[PDB]
Amino acid sequence: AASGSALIFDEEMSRYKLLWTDPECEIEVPERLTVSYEALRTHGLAQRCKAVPVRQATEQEILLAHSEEYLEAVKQTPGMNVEELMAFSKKYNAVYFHQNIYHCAKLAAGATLQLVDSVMKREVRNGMALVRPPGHHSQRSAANGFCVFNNVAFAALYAKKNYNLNRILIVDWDVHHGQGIQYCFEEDPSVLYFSWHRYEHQSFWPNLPESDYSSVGKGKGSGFNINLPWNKVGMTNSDYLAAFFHVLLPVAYEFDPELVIVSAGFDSAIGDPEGEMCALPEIFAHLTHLLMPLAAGKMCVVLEGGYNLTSLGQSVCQTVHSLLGDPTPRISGLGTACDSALESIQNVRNVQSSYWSSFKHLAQSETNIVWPEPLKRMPASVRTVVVPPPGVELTLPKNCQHSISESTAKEVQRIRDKHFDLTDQNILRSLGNIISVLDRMMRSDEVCNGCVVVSDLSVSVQCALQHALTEPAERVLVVYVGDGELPVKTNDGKVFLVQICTKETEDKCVNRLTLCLREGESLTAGFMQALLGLILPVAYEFNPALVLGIVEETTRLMRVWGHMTCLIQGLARGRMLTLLQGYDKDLLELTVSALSGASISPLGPRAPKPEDVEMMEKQRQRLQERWGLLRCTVSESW
Ligand SMILES: O=C(/C=C/C1CCN(CCc2c[nH]c3ccccc23)CC1)NO
Ligand SMILES: [K+]
Ligand SMILES: [K+]
Ligand SMILES: [Zn+2]
Repeated sequence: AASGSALIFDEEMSRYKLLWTDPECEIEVPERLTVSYEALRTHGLAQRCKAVPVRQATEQEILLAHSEEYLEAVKQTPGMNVEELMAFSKKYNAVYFHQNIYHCAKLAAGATLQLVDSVMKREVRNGMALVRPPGHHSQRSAANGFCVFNNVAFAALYAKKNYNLNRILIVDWDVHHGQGIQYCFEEDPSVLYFSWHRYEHQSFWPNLPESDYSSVGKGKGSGFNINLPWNKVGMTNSDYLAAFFHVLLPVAYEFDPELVIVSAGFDSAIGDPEGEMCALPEIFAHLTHLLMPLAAGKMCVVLEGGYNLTSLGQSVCQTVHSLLGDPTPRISGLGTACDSALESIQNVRNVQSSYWSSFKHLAQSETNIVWPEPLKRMPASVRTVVVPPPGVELTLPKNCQHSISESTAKEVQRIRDKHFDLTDQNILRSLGNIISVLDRMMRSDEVCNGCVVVSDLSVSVQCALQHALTEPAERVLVVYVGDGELPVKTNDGKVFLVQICTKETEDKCVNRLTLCLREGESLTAGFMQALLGLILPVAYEFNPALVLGIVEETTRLMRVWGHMTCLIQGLARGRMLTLLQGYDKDLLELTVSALSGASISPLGPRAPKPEDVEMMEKQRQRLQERWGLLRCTVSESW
């Protein structure tokens, strides 16, 4: 299986610049590229990536997405002086040409195909291309908004032609609408395009009616274009995350893309003078993370906009950090999306309900500037510690390890005399393992998470949980698959309990979330809809310091467990301790692999049972006043 992350860059693409005064264009500078690469070298991240040489896109390749007439006209700009280059630029909207921009445009294009080839040939798992000029505004016969050729559109057309790909997801988190991408794929159901963007009721550039949420595609491609307009500036992490949990991820995991291309503009980051949003660079570590379980991790990130040289550097690093699998930063202060965002989110969901099954219940009323420096993100010495049953030896990935000092062994006796009596001398070894693994996770940056196999649940959960609280871990999120009650108090706001059961259980308070999904064929799609639209939004607002996973000895969800384990590592900087009751070679192989940061096997695209969606929306109704990040409609005033 593939390993590593590509980084495609070349100082040559910084060798074109604006040559006359023009305040429309004054912001697109060469320094964007060199600041971004220098931030990656300063943080050690460039050195950790496979450097892949840039190349030129050939003439045949440029014609995948552009007309001969336009290619011929651009081919002439290297022969042009400054008067002639100004005359040529004035024919297009918000774009300047330079003697060397045709050259760099072919480099920005070829660099993107270089990235597509490395990911699709399994030479890396994923990667990023720092390129200039950007692409996503470019159109079949026109330059637009600093873009000459449509790099991201090339990538999808090229991956279609040369790899026989059926499904390609393009995620455009630039703050501008990528209308060139939309035009190119509006009739193509094989490319799903998602774009959020500053719209301000069409008063923001490019001022297009088609940038609105009602453009869903055309013809055989309706439902594979999703526009999410931001109609106010100042959008926050909670707005961006709400867009992902309630619009983008439900749609993306059902589409099941074979490859993910990101138009990564960081003008949607705090401090940018074009986007004027308020999302912290760290959010891009999570935007990247939430997409990495798609398509076996095959993700190509292509740089677009980004104009505040400082936020630019930090958001680039948070993205590459997540591409290399480093632990994600904790996001604090999350809650409800703002009213304008909830209106936009609500309006997209309703128009898209004709096309996607996560939104289909909406259609019938039967069931309807300075900010703090981000912290350091070091990968653990050993990422994952595993404790299988005694004497069982397994094939472990290179970043895992097996696990009792005397310090820890006195503690187990201390606990035993007080609260248990019990003498089963190996469930006493399990609690030695639980404690020594927990001590390694929290006291150290050298171990990240861990999995322990246990036999007695309630004693194991008690010590795991109590040893985590009195450590201290501010909050613990507990995720439990099974039935019966455990020794967990949801009393204070220090524990939140997700439970996945089979018998229906009336919930009382807003610090427990109980999902009784009907067993059968639709169990897999229902679990994913709950994971994306209930569990992740609450977990993210709760902001736990530790995640405790617990599986009862019972099979039915061996298909979904790796996705959850991967996604849930967006909480608590990845510190998650999983207790498996009983030995299952394959469930344990699967848990360790997701915890180790390996690739997740895709699910493929069978729609969930309506009884299950009724159950999940009753849970949203019951929790969204305490947990605002669950909201995907505007609330009604008194
Ligand atoms: O991020 C990007 C970059 C997109 C660009 C889009 C176009 N505006 C130009 C703004 C503008 C239009 N008329 C003006 C008059 C005076 C001053 C300024 C302007 C700049 C950025 N693409 O992804
Ligand atoms: K966008
Ligand atoms: K499309
Ligand atoms: Zn932009």
